Amino acid sequence: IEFVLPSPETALLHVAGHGNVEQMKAQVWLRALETSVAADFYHRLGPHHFLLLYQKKGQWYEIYDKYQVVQTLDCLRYWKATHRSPGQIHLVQRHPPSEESQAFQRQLTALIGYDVTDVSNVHDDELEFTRRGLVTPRMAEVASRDPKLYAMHPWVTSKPLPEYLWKKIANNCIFIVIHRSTTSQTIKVSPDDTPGAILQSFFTKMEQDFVLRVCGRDEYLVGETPIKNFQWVRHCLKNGEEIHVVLDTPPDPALDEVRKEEWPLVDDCTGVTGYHEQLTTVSLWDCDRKFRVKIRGIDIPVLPRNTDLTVFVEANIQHGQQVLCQRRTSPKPFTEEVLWNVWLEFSIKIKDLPKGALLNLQIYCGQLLYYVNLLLIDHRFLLRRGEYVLHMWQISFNADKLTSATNPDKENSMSISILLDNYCHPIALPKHQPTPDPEGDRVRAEMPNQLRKQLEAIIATDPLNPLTAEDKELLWHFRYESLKHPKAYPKLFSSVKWGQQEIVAKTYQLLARREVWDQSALDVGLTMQLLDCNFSDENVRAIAVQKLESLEDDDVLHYLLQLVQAVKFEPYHDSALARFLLKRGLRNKRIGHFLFWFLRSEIAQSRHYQQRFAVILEAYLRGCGTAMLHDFTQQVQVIEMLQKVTLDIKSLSQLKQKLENLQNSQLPESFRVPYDPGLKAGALAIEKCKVMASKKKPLWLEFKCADPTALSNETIGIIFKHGDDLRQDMLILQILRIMESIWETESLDLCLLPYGCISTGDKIGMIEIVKDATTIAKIQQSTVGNTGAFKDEVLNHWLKEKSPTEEKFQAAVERFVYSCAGYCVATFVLGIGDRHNDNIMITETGNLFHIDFGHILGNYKSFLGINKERVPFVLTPDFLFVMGTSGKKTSPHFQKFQDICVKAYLALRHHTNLLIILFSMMLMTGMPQLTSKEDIEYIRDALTVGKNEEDAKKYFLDQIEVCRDKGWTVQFNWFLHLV
Amino acid sequence: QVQLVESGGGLVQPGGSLRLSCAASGSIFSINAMGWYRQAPGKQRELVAHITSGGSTNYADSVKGRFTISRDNAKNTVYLQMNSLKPEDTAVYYCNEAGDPFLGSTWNGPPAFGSWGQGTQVTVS
Repeated sequence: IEFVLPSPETALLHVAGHGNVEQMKAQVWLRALETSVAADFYHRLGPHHFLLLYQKKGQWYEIYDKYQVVQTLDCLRYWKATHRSPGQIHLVQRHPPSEESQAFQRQLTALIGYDVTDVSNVHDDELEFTRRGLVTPRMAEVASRDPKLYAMHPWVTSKPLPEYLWKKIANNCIFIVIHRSTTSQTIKVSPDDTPGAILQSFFTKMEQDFVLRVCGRDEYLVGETPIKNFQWVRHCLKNGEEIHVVLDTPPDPALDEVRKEEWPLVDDCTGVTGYHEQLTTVSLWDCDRKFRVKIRGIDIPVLPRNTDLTVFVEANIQHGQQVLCQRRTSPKPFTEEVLWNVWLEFSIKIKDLPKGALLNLQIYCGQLLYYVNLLLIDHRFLLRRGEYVLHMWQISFNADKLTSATNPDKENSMSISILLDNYCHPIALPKHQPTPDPEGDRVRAEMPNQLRKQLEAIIATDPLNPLTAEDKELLWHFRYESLKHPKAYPKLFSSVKWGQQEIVAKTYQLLARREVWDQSALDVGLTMQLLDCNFSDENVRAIAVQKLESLEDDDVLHYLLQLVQAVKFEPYHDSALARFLLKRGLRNKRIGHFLFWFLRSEIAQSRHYQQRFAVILEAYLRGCGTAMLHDFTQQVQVIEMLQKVTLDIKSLSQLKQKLENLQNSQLPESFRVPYDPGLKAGALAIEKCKVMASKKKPLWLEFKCADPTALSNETIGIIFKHGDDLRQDMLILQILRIMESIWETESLDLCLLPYGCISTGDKIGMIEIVKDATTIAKIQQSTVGNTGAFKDEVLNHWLKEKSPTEEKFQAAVERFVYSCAGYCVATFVLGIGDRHNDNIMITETGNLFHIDFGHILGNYKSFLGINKERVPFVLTPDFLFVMGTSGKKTSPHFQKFQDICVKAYLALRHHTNLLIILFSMMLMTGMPQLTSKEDIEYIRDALTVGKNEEDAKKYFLDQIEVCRDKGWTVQFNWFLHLV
Repeated sequence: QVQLVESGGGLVQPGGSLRLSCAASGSIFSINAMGWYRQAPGKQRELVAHITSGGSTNYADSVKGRFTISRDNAKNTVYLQMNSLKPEDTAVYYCNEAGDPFLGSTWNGPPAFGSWGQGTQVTVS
């Protein structure tokens, strides 16, 4: 193999096989030193190590591996494919990064809030290798990037227009107002016309390099799509407002420039692992010995006083929340340092260990106190060996219990010392599957009719339905028949015995011939099921991601937070879901913005997955252009300074002085709103800001709009609060939006509107202010409710006062009925229906809201209200009096409310499966505490799984009746508890 | 293998009506949403009518108010009822397993199925 030394010297080496030939660094070093006195001189001045580069596709690649030459099989395969026997490898000096690179890295660190280059809490190079490996998708997305559409990021959907919106088009025409300087002209256009056609019509109705931008917002109506397919156009149609656009010059694509990538490409880590024949290094499948681990001891500087006098260690081998084997140590007195030095031998073979298996070490007292996880197979298909001293996590099913990260608090957490068996040669797990040539003896005989019926019934069941041993055996024995039905994939793969190598090989053969799945229609619930905690195998995840790859940008935006949370379920840092999220955030600007904020919140608040999300955020930030970087920097600056001011105020006219200090110093002239990238906030209306009379003391801030083209002088309401976790609020609001879309596809407009919520840091966040909205508790306290006495006419009189005319009042009543029904159904399904008046808001137009979901979500998870009087949802006598005449018999408005809520309940029951998987993900990810069964099953009990539509309708009517039974009792109890 | 056979098409005058039927050979028909696709001459195939396993119906904008889709899980057959036919409705109509109604990717373009049947020809003239 030809080598180029750094003096363009060409030294001809030879192919030295693949057995421990990574000493080629030393071999070439010695060859250069002997063949050149200059190399001998530079040996005293050169860096510690050098690099290997070659030409894959014109771009420089790097051999980033110091273990074996079998990893370098990719460059050899490329060289043979190109038919170039003498291969060229260049050595490059390990140049330190330049000052500009260091400054860019510091800027990225400031944006992320976590130091990705720190290696003080890692025992391997998985995160660094993930950083090196995320370059190729980033460069692929940057290369295949259309500059104009990326700069302008049109927001379009391909769904048909809703019936209530399709009817709203008066005469199959849409009025658009185009503003040019001070001139305003209204043009009538058909809903099936592209914006280019509208622009051409406007120009003919008197240069051509112009576009339509929404007045007062950073949204462009461009691209080749009908005007009715724009999300802002649909938003304006739904609200009945006029569509105002301005003729603006297109934004410069040069502002989205991305600086050149500084690292060479890293290839893949699958080179080290080959087929079973190639690896029989030592093949993992050759070792038939049982797995064994030594628990050396337990160390803790300060003993907790929670529980003592007895302690032991439990070692579990699990693959996707299924414990393959379980071993325990002899209990010992609970003191500062406990010593065992005992080998725990499991009944599972070493060859049968599946990739993604987790060694779960837990400390029990006498109940579970500390836990820590260790991935048995590392990212490079190698079994873990040697000493490991892991700092454990302290508990205060959960996604936090699956993390392979170590506790960063080295000086205060409990530490466990373990030992794993060592070997002379590294043990490498062979490749997943060479080829499905034998077909694994696919079944030929047709299933008996009764067995076919049993299999169909098993497939038709809900995701939460447990599978018996007979059910699993039937699913596996007829796997090739179950492939024809994509709905059976989660159940088919739940019946796989992952603790046997041969069964895993059969499963890999089975999924190597997936065609019915490939052409199958994209089902969101099924794919999210395949990404849950119950699937730790990489190939099932890849299948789910490749199905997700056919989504559109709006569809991804609907489920972006859920996928970000599901990244936690990935056993390894460099997963297909991470690549998919990075690619879709680099493709679209809105997706990138929301992904940045969602990921930064998790970095700030979740220590278990800080490093992985930090690496993903680094990849995205390097991918995006400099305009996005500047906007992110401005947003982070304003967020940090508002956080500091919130801290100072919470420590205690002072707010006015501090806001004046901010406005004249370091406050950016304009910043993008984190929960609405299309809106830019400018100066701060200090004379309107205040501090609300709440226990958390949030900041009521109002910013002026930074766009001069805005049609209104209305400010931008922003609430900054500290001491509450807004992540649960974001999850609840996202699920509300998903249910709103589900109702939309069934011609149901429940008037349920979620507000803007973004968590910006540790227990801080930003809340959108809904204008002209007040709280039901305040409405009561205006007349009666300060002392606890309650009246029914207060809400009706308040709505009557805010309505100038009778038609406005009737519209307000209709909106109140629809919003109340929608929120009742949504909160009953989600289990957050038992709230107090202080967390329910209402506008002057009648719309109803539920706020502060984090306050009630944790309380309901901890208590479930089984020890109190729980109501399914807030159907308060004031609501009934607003709806009907409160005659306790019926009313046309009450009948309409009952009908629409039953319709919404049946609509949600139509997508029970997706709702169930969303609820499960929400519980296991968004809950700081530990959940289990009987809590996940709440949704399948509330969604009335396995019952008729009439039975479900009767059940929901019974829930309404029991709400009507307890009129003021629950509200009075809440008042007494709070007071 | 899932097999679908479409029937009911033919020549009809403008303003007329037609009723298509299609029988599916998939025995899990009960839990699968189905939809009707049409391929205009020199045009890509597009979903026009969507029905869920429960029975909720969603239609494309062009065919809204004139097309009605129904299913019978007992006979594993899906019916599409056309009213007030217009010349642009002339296309080859197909039925298959549709997708998610609220997903925009389903309404986007060809759903990349590999089990398309023969279809039926509808001509309005």
